[PDB]
Amino acid sequence: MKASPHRPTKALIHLGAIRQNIQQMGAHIPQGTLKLAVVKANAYGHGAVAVAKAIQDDVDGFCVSNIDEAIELRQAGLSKPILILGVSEIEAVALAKEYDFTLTVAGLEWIQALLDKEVDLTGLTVHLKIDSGMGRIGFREASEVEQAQDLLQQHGVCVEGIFTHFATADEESDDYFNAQLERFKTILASMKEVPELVHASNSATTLWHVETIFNAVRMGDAMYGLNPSGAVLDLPYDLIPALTLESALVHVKTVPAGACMGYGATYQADSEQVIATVPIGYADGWTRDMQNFSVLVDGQACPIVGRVSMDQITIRLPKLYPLGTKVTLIGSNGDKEITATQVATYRVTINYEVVCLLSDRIPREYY
Amino acid sequence: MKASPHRPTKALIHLGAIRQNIQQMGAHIPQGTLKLAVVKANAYGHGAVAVAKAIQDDVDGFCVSNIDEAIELRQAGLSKPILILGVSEIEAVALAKEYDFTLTVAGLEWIQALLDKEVDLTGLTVHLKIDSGMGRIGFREASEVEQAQDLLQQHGVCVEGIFTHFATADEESDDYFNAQLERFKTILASMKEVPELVHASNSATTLWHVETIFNAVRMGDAMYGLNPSGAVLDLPYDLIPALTLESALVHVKTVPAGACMGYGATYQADSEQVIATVPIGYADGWTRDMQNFSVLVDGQACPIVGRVSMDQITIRLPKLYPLGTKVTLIGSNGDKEITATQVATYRVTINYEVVCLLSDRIPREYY
Repeated sequence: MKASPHRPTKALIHLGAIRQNIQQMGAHIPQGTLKLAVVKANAYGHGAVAVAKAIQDDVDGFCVSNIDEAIELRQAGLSKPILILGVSEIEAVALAKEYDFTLTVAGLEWIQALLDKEVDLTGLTVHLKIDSGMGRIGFREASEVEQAQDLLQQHGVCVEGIFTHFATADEESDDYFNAQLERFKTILASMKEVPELVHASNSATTLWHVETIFNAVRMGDAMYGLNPSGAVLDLPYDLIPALTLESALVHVKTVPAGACMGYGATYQADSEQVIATVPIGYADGWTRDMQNFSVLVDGQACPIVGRVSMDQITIRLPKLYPLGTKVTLIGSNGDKEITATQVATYRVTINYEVVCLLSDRIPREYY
Repeated sequence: MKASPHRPTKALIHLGAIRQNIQQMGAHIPQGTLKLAVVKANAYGHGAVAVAKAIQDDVDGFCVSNIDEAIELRQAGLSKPILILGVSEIEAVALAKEYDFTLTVAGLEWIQALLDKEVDLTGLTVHLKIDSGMGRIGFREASEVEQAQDLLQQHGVCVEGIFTHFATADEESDDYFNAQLERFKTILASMKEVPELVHASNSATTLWHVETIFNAVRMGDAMYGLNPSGAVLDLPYDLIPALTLESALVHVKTVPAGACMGYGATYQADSEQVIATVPIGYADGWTRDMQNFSVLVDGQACPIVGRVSMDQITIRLPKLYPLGTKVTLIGSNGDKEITATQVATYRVTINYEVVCLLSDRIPREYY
């Protein structure tokens, strides 16, 4: 989808909030700890380039999900280290050396495919991924790690770091987290040589298991001011939500009792009422399950009535308003606020998904 | 999100399927009927520019949701008429006039605001929207419409068309559909001068209510080979889905009973089994509610086990397969097929939203 600047629907991104969030996390981790800003998925829908430029001088490096996301940052002028967190294609070892990226290595088969293809590996920097119980990617046994470490170093790869990832750091129970931490430590303890940069901590590990931090933290959701646990756990200190989502009224009508709104005619006015149309819909990532959720107009909750269309929603207003009146979908308006977490809860999902699905059709504006 | 060509996740768009679907619709409507290709929301996530260029010679116009989508078509050299379906901003009308876009006009308040800005509207082409029971945008009263048509003509605006839209053309029951149709016809009958180009028919109306077609059809879902009713109604003739979604294995392991996958550790292997990782996740629009749905690998259904991550899913394979083995998420694979309708039903949504949410991180390739 192409950014639509001539439509009044927009996402506002408070870059200072992101900076402040990084500061508050910094104030609460040990002194030498490296801060890696996770800006995968276009900085969780906030804008990877604009966010990276705003905060570069405050972090030690970036993390992205794939090499194309890293390339995007390099082309824009970002100069700090970038770690690609997932598996890369064989056809991208050469690029890492040319753009100066660090790659994650997670399995023997992958290394053996790279060796078979006979690519030169000499300049390459990598981190080894350990699967300590997330079951997603990484070496699962100590012997596998060392065999991989031996084989990489001998083809001249620099094995710089080693990391794992936690599945349950954002839950009340700490049993699964503890089991993973111990697995990871035992695997590190059995290596004859441990890579110099060891890291395991996502946002939730940083916020609730601060005493378990290794040499770096990978800051995601918290950087954007989002509670990684959603509504489950209280933050140990305040985070400011970076992203706000707004639009305006483009049609306002009074309808008599009996009038139906939307596909399926699933909503029927029981009395005379004011119905307004707002130019956002599911192609913008305001999904169909937002029906009956409220937006804010002039400090008041207005329900989305009838089905969400591809490009438009109809809402019920408490009275007549002019064309162009501001609609707040995420953010504050009057004395009321809607958070991305509140949106995720309504949809039965997590705030990560809400912000990522905000489509590129909505322009991002920065302040 | 930026297209990631160095990752093996891609959407294949068969332009020949789209061509055949338009031809198929043409064969089942009167020979004189104009066909307008609806390519809002980046052609429902299929690629508005590439789809528009592929089919331009076979259609009489394009429909988009806003001026910026219209500009994107023009800047790529499309020359056919472009109708903007939703309300346009007042500040954007001068730009629209320079590009010869056809704008939708839906309310008197809007027209008044436009005239208050003293911008020259001479030669602007518009269509009037009639709300006949969609309750979204458009004139609801016969006299509202003629006041509008009069005000516009007095300022040199050319009123070329008039349209309405149906809320329930894709349902078994025809009651609401018929009331809308009669309301529309009653409106048109009450005007002293009906604009030349009358249209009302979306995909569902075109498919299931052929006898109701006016001068033109607006082809949406059916053009992409998608059943507008999902699984509710049988198609009157064959449609070929245009979009296939595929990826590849990037990690493969065998885990014993007891091993857990994904965030929250919500899936625990109850037997030794093969688990592979595929680089697609909810930031690509493969949403978290896809957990426990299956993808296809080597003609076999393989469930998504554990939570969907932002960039990755883990699936259970029936035996070992090498890295790079193709995964089909939407499309055919061996003797099996997964449709966007099946995906939609699983999520409790409609196929429109499935394809619209496939983010731009997925490159489109055109066949």
